[PDB]
Amino acid sequence: DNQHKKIKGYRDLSQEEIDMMNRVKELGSQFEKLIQDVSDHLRGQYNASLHNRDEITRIANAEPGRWLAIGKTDIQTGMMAIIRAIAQPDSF
Amino acid sequence: DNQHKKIKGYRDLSQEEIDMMNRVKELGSQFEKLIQDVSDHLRGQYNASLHNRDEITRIANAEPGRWLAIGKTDIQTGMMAIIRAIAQPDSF
Amino acid sequence: DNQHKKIKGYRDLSQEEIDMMNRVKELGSQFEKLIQDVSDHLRGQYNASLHNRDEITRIANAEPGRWLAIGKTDIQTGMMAIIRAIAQPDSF
Amino acid sequence: DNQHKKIKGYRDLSQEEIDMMNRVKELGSQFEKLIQDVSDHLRGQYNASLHNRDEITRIANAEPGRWLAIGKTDIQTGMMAIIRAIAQPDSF
Amino acid sequence: DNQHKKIKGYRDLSQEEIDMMNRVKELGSQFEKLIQDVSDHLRGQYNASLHNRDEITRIANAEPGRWLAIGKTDIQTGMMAIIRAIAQPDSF
Amino acid sequence: DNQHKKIKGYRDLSQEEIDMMNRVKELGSQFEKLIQDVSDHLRGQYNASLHNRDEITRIANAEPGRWLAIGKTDIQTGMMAIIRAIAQPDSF
Repeated sequence: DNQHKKIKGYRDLSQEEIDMMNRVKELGSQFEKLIQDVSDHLRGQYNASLHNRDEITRIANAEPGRWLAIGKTDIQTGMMAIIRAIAQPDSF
Repeated sequence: DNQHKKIKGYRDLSQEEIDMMNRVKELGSQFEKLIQDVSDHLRGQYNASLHNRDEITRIANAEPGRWLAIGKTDIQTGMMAIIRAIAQPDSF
Repeated sequence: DNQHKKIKGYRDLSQEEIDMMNRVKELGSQFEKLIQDVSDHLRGQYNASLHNRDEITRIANAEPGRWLAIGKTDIQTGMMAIIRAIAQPDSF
Repeated sequence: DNQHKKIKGYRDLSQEEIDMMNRVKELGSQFEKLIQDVSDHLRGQYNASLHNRDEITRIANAEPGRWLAIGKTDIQTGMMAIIRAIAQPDSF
Repeated sequence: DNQHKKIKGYRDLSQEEIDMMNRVKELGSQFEKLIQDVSDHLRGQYNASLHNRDEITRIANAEPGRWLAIGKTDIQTGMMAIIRAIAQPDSF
Repeated sequence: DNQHKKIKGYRDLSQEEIDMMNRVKELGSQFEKLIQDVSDHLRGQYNASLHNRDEITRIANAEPGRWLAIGKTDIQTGMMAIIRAIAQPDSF
């Protein structure tokens, strides 16, 4: 109970602060859907491109999945930073 | 004219691809508004907290603006990665 | 009260989980002290090197403060990631 | 022998500089132990949670190992930056 | 046709701008070759070190491939940033 | 003297290893020149665009210098990672 007070640096937060943190998380959920949609497109692209070695080689050289992964991480890490700015913890 | 064909690795893109790239950019615009809103909150917080050295010191230790900045960069860099996954260029 | 339950994705945490999160934060505090110590060294180095244009130019080309800053951010962002691994939130 | 003088930008270092670089590396070793401990916890959590599909799905959605990995990289990259600030090389 | 005008924020570019963007991409190609060369060295090192458990353990602890991967990503992401600085898009 | 042996994790290196590390550093020097050239272009662009508020606002919204800075850091951090892969230190 009241876990936050047991965590170093965590401070009591206003409703306004929580609302903002929650908004960032909600916008992120919309990004997640987009990321899933891109993944779906890539999977279809690979399937449709089966038997075209030349296109398969192009997809492999492009590395689209790695790039989608790099992006997800970035969106997520960024969300955490905006949330940290709102939360303003007292620890390093 | 047709600048893209003058850029190494850039390839002709489908409408479907452009639509997706544009969607990422549009979602990012929504993040930009949120980022601006957080900045506004922080500015107000500083103003209201003027004359409370203790709170001003807390805000300074928290470094909220640096964190908002780190987040913007991350959201933006990530967007570029998702776009790269959609665009699939032919260059390293 | 019970702010966490008002935040999307946050889940009830065990004492064991909190202890671990707190340990990461404590180790980070030790890094903060080191970072401050390096900053102190750099400041002294600049002072002692005043009137040696050649050394001042060397420090400026090296960009030590930027590098210390890049490191602090990295240590901190990493701490957040380990904490996220321990906390295991239910949101993206 | 004297490899450093064969590496571009590397410069002769004071004992004080080496001591500081070594301290960062030693603190990092303490982080490594923590990272290993978190990994151990996660492995146990997965084992104990075997046969609870609902919990296994929760762990998978959380992606704790990816997050631990992101953190290790960050701690390590940051250490390198602090070390670079201490070492102050003469190369870009 | 004229895909760029269909992409949000993309703007007409001068030849001078394209030339610079292309130069960054060309320099990156040189990095790609180096990265491939390092990978080749690592593969040879592993082969030659087969049957020396002690050396194999050393390579594994070092994690050279992960580090090469982290570097490729960084070089590439950076290239994109320099290109963004040259291109100057009108979107977030 | 023999500083490297005084640094934790640093190991004796082959000429082949040093040559490769040096090559990465040399390629980086070429990137530095490009980065300086882009900076020069941006400065000229700002000068020539003085008295065109509309263009000045465009440059400011674009944030080209921040982006060049993000890129330099990335190129540099990446170089360090490739070098780490070649050097293979024995420390975390």
